[PDB]
Amino acid sequence: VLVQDLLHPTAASEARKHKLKTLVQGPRSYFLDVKCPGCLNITTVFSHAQTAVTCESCSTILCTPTGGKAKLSEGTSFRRK
Amino acid sequence: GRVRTKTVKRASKALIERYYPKLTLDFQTNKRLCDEIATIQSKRLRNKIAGYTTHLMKRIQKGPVRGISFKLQEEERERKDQYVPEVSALDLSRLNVDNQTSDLVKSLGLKLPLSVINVSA
Amino acid sequence: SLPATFDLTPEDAQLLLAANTHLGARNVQVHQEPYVFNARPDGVHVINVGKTWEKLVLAARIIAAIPNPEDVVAISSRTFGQRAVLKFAAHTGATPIAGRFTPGSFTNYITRSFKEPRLVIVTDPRSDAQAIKEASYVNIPVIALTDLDSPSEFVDVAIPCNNRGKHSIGLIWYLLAREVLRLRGALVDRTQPWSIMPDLYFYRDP
Amino acid sequence: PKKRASNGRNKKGRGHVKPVRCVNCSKSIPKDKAIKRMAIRNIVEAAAVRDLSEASVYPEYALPKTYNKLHYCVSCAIHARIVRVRSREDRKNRAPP
Amino acid sequence: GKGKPRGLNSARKLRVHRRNNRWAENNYKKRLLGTAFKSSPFGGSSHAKGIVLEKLGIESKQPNSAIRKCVRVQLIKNGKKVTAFVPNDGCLNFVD
Amino acid sequence: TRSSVLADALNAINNAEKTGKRQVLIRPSSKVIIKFLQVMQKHGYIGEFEYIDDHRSGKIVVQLNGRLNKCGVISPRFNVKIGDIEKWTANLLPARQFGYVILTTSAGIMDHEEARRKHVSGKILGFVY
Amino acid sequence: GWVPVTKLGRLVKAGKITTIEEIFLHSLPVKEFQIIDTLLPGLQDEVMNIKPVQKQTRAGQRTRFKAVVVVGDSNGHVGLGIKTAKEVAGAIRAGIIIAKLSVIPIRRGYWGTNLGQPHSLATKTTGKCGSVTVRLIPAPRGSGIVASPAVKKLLQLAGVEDVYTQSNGKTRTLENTLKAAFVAIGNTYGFLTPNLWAEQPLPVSPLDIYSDEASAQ
Amino acid sequence: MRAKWRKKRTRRLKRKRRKVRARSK
Amino acid sequence: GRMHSAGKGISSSAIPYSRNAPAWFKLSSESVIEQIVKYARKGLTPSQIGVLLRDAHGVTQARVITGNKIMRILKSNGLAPEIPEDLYYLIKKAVSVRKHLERNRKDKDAKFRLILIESRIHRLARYYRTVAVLPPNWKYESATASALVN
Amino acid sequence: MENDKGQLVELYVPRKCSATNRIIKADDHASVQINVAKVDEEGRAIPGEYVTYALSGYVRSRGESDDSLNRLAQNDGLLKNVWSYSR
RNA sequence: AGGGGAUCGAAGAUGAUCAGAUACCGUCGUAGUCUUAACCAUAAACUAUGCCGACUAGGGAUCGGGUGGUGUUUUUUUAAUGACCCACUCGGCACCUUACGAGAAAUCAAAGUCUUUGGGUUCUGGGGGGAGUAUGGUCGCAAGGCUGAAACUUAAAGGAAUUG
Repeated sequence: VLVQDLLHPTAASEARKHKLKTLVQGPRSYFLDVKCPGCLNITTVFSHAQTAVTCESCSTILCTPTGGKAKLSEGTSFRRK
Repeated sequence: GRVRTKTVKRASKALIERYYPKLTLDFQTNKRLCDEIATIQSKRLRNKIAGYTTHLMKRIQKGPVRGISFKLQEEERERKDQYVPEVSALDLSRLNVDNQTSDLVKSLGLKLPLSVINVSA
Repeated sequence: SLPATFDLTPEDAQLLLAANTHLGARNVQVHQEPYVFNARPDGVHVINVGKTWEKLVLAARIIAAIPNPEDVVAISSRTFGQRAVLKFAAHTGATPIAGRFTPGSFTNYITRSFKEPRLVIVTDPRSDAQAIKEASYVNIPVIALTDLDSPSEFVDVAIPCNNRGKHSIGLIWYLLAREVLRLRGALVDRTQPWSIMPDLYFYRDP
Repeated sequence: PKKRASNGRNKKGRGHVKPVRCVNCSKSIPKDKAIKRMAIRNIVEAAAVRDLSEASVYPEYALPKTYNKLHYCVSCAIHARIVRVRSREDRKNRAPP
Repeated sequence: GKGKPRGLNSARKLRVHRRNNRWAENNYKKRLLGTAFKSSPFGGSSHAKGIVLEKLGIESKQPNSAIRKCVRVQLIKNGKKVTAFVPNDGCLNFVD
Repeated sequence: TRSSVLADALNAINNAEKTGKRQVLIRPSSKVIIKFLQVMQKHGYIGEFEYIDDHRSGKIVVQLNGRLNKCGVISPRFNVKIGDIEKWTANLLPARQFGYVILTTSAGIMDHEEARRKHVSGKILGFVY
Repeated sequence: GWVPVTKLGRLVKAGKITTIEEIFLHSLPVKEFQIIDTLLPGLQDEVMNIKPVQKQTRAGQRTRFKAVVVVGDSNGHVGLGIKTAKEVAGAIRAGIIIAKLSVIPIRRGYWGTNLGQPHSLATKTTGKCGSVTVRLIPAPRGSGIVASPAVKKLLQLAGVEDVYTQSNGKTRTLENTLKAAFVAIGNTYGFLTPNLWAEQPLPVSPLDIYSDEASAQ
Repeated sequence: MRAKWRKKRTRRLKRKRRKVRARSK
Repeated sequence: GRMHSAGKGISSSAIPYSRNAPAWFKLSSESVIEQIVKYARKGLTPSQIGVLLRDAHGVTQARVITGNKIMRILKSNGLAPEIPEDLYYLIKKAVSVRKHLERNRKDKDAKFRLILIESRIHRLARYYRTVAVLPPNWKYESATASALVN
Repeated sequence: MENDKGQLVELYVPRKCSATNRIIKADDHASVQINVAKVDEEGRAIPGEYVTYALSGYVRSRGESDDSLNRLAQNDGLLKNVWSYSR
């Protein structure tokens, strides 16, 4: 329709479009504060965690890498950050 | 096969749209008035005109058919065309839409009696 | 400016809800995308009637701008809106072409059905596409009652309305005939409605 | 000139698919270019089903159905009425009827 | 784009593309190979004297049909026999 | 690859005005094309344009008022003399009355009317009319 | 006499429209040659070529004649009409008619200084149908109509005084050459120049205001 | 002819000329 | 793109606009560099160091947290390798193909892949020779590369 | 368009499109001018007061004139909120 | 060069057809078709559309991957979990409609952004024949490949569409 405001686009369209083709290019990823029942420490895990993680105090599994964002464990609590 | 050719289709268009008040549904009398409304050279052709004329008048009386428009249907259409009421439908009898129709009032400085009810998301 | 008497009262919103004008086609073209609120889980897209009514105000404000009502043209081709076009012609000048368009009506001056329009209004550009292309030769503005999937080439005023429910096309002619009649004259104030139902505009079998 | 946009075949991004043989004259043709007909028909003839069920020792019969995938070259398919030479505006159609 | 070197230091490629594609005319090729001096009975000349050897009746190409009374002449400046045409109606009573 | 970001700027500008668009997005926003568009801005061929400053050289958004009918480049930047300026204007520009051919010059990026007035020459960046 | 059939013909015969400049202002579509006849009384005609084209039939070749007609006053109006008719007189007399219906104005402008009356085109303009790309180039005064013997007659009736033409393609095709120069005549207004940059009040059409008497029923 | 069998008569001519040339040389 | 391929893929990572450290981070520029050092004493590629930073810890990037990048820190601290990791893995890829060729001689596709890897090595080695990262007159000798890459 | 001494010489000043600022051609039979009436009290308009828009045949051929009339409604007050600047 | 060698099958044998038939059709049938070690480097090797890059128009599928759903389905009927549906997204093979545009047109979303002529870059062509010929050089075991003329001849050859 030849008239768009390309300076303040709608956030629905920002979530629709690609993470590179966004007007301000930036990530769609995030970090998580993940708590395991076998440890008291807090661990910052990436959403696309990309590598199996052990804890600083104990040997346990809390993520499983895949093609996109990794699958968190069933018996493990998580919080966004 | 007794289909009717273009000359007796076209002339039976013409004298029906021009002489429908003078026309009568009976074949034996519209045949005789074809002589006084038009100069048909041959008697057999005049029978072909009048037979299709009483066929089409038989079709006109069971509701009007497009392609034919005589004088009476014009003023009948004009009687339909002068349909005016004292008052019409949409009125201030009670905008029942979402907040965009509130922005119809708010943004450019108007004062309209809104009853804003948003659509289901 | 706009006076305060142009409220979309819930009595005519109930008419739009009865005519099923708000819900429409299954897919939306890019020139009808701002006329859509959102999507539904069953797949039927919705049309906001407030912007439909405001475009109907604009279309009526162009029809009533021409001093002659006889050189305004209403176009229908399918049986779904023949009676609504003829009843639109029944209150204003608004010369109709209901049924076959017989191309050569805006050009080709030797035609008996040749006309001299200053504005055309069509039921839909999809079914009346020959009238749209012929009006693009004479410099005629086009007011189109567009669907979402309806192409909108060579049209100028698009009113988004449903064309699947029977009462939807009749009501969108009925409100447009209402608003052109108010803007011309010979109507009393907007405190009370029409005496009978809008069933006189809709197509009936037979 | 180019008679068809997809030249006579269904081949985009391949270069070579496989060769296949015609069922009428055994002409080496590409598989996508071959006119394929899933010839699905019953074994028995419908004017003989009455006498076959008359002679059947089984109270109910399955009444079977043989299958074939007739691969045709263009010369054989036109000669054996499989496809027709259509109009220029009718070549763009792709529906089976 | 448009299939040629456009850049500011590409005058070498523009020279060599033009000097190699100029070998496809007829006039430039005849000028540079010197075919008029080498392979032509006229050694860079518009006229050349010669001696009549025989009179040859040459039938023209159809749809014309005429014996044109051609003459075969040995040329002097190199020694090549040419076939020559005599203008107007005949003149074989005017040349022997 | 993008061998000339000014050429990819003015091509999308030309595609916008041929489509008739009121705005266009231009990548990847060099200061050469910012100063090129400032020459266009001070003559009124386009509207006020917005430079979105990312940390990846960014992008700009250009407002077009429809006055610009053709904005071409001359690629590469040929070395032009003073007498060759009026040779190039007869070919690039449709009329002697209007139209500008834009030079890059050690005095700055400016059009040929200003460069002829101050009597200096440079390399042709492009042209507008 | 002549009875009008279009509303533009009614306005022209009634004298409500005084000149064709209002017609070209609102881009009014002409459908009657008597509109151009009675509103341009000084319109002269010219027959450029008579090309006999023929159709192979079972009888052999049946031949029609294609006439290209250039009309126009030298005050800045020119029209081109091509008609294929069975006889040369009918093709000429109907090619004249379509050339009246296809009258378009030409933008006569200035090469250098804006001195007196305009002499040349205000811009260079491209027209192309077929391979024929005619490039009309503005010229200084006294340059003459540097053109083909057909394009020069097209530009003489267009009323320009000095102009350069750069015609490429198979320009021996005469009807494509004249139509391409006709297109290049028409796009002179369509090209936009900074001296027209001022916004206008957008005047109303004569058909909108003279609705009380035009096409009276 | 096709461009295949003009080429074939060419190649058989070239084969014959090559054998004749090697016979003389 | 895709120097030796027909692909047009744009799969990459776009770090945010914030050049300063995020508010959810807790470590400092003098507390993550020892994790950089001890992971480098564990003999890992800097491509894997940044993965272990981003995954096991909240260390997003070395540039956004510290004032220097990972290989910049390793060269400053003295744990810079002999060859860069891009050239290391390309030569490692080439040796793996070259070991495959004497057991599969008729693997002509894998034979063609060798020239693709050899050309990628030699362009990258030409670049490193221009910026003096590798020593000058350095050749990929095509025989004793396994001394360099184990 | 004027000469050296004023006295504007022309045939006619060409019109321009309201949507894309393109000059309306003389042969532009797809280019249309739309007049829209000005309204007054009690839902009744007046004759002779009209807002004039010109739309080019190119914009109508692109199928984009509907939102173009929407934008030319918003910038003067014909419709209050029908065209979103951000989309 | 060696192994293998079932079918099909150049050559060849015939038997028919036909005026002839050493071609089509029939039955055999050698090389070949398979492999391994070497050669050749040609194809209507074609999307007859170089490669890289940007922009312009909409749509709906589909391949692969990824994101989101208080969506469905599977032993337990939101608890151990893949496929499907919808909204997207990137990359691909492409397709359909319209062409603003382009083109000689067929057609093309690229063959568009090309007389309002310049994004970068490589190769090729200059009327048809002669002719991809002769010669020379190089490569090859050879067949042949790559480069590659001229003399002479001709006013047309050719492309796309229209009617008969």
